[PDB]
Amino acid sequence: MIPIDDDKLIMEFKDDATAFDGTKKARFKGKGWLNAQLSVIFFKLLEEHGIKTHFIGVAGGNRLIVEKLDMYPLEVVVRNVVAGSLKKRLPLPEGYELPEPIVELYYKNDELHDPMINYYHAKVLGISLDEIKKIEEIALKVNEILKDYLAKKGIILVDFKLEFGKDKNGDIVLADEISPDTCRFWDAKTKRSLDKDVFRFDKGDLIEAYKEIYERITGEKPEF
Amino acid sequence: MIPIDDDKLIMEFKDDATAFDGTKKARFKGKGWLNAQLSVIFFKLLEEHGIKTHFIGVAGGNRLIVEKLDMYPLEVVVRNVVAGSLKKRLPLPEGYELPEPIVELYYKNDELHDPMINYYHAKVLGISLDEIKKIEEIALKVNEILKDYLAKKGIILVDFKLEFGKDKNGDIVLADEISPDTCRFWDAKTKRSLDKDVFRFDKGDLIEAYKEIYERITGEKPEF
Ligand SMILES: Cc1cn([C@H]2C[C@H](O)[C@@H](COP(=O)(O)OP(=O)(O)O)O2)c(=O)[nH]c1=O
Ligand SMILES: Cc1cn([C@H]2C[C@H](O)[C@@H](COP(=O)(O)OP(=O)(O)O)O2)c(=O)[nH]c1=O
Repeated sequence: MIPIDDDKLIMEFKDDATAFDGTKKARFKGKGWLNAQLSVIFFKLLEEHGIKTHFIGVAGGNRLIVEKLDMYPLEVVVRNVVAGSLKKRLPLPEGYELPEPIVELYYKNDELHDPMINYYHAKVLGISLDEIKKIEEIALKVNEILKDYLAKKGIILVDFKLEFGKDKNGDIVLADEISPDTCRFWDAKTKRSLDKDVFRFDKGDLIEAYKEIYERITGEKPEF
Repeated sequence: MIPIDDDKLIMEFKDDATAFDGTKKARFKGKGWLNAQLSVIFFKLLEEHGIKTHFIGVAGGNRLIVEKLDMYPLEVVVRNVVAGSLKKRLPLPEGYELPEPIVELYYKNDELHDPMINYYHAKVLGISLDEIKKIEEIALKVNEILKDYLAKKGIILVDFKLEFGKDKNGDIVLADEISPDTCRFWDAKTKRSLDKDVFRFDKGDLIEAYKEIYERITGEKPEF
């Protein structure tokens, strides 16, 4: 994030990785580039499907030109398969296939460590019920488009996180990024993680896993 | 809770008090009796206002006859003033007056320590959106009736917890108890706790505080 004018800014993807409220850190040469390219591909797929996103263009390498937005202080999580923190909320095992998608709202607040909230907390934070409902509707639509597109490539979309903001017309626009950092991707054949869980739980090689996704999505080996 | 037949059971209120997931325990001679009497008064007030509750009758002392129900595995929390765990979810101080009531759903599960959930988790637990909406509507109605009744007696209803079950007609019925154990009651004049927070945070004498509520509500000193 680095400003350009009133209408747009630069989003730069870095090689840095963090986990567990920032207590785990490492750097992976090439991750910024992979995450940038993959966000681009995802943003363009969603745009074709009529999802408003902040993507404007590529600013070479690890940099995207994105629309400026009044950002909602939310992380919006959609879950298809039980994994991560959902295991501490429902007595269901890792890999449990949900009967329908779960949407969870988290309040972006470092002091409180991003606690889960509901519609009522959101309202006190200044987000109307109508806004929340539009946000969840978009998230669920994004889920269908991504889940289908990836299943046709042997990838299970386990869960993912989105962020949103409001544009000058008061429309709700998909923001941040969509990448193996912010999604769980499982190989359909083997159930193995091809995402940030590789780094989180030391499941092998992060760069190999992200390359895997990139190759399996684009049909080409990453040039860098 | 001790069975009678298919239609009804006994709910006995004991002198035992627990806090902090059961790590804090103590006994207060007379608390069972106070909590029983106060639940009776609250249940009867709500019934007059058209709230369906499980209250059937008094079985002498600390015992109520209550209707048997298919219990939802929920604790339903309504909040008017910021206190307790809400302070860890919203960066708002103790005593902050909410612009409108907050309803929170907790999944009753000791293994998971009663985590907060939303409508989607509820659905996976087998509770339909329609049920959840009816449950919250009742809770918000209970809030208005109790808040008004108590304000007319110099008591601020800060927050409280309800439980619910389904009767043989599939109607949603208010269950468990309503007492200084399951509500925050503040003196309007002084802001002091007249509830289980006295025991939770060692704010003085629990029995005196509960007697206070009882005297201030009934207009009479507790006979036991
Ligand atoms: C809460 C949160 C989730 N996510 C993504 C990662 C996962 O794909 C999905 C669900 O995460 P979750 O299981 O809730 O948390 P954790 O990553 O700590 O196990 O949402 C983020 O990228 N950032 C966040 O701050
Ligand atoms: C979660 C929970 C709340 N409550 C009641 C007590 C309070 O009046 C209100 C809000 O409680 P809360 O502040 O969420 O938890 P704590 O009591 O740990 O501070 O709901 C219960 O009686 N039992 C429960 O298990």
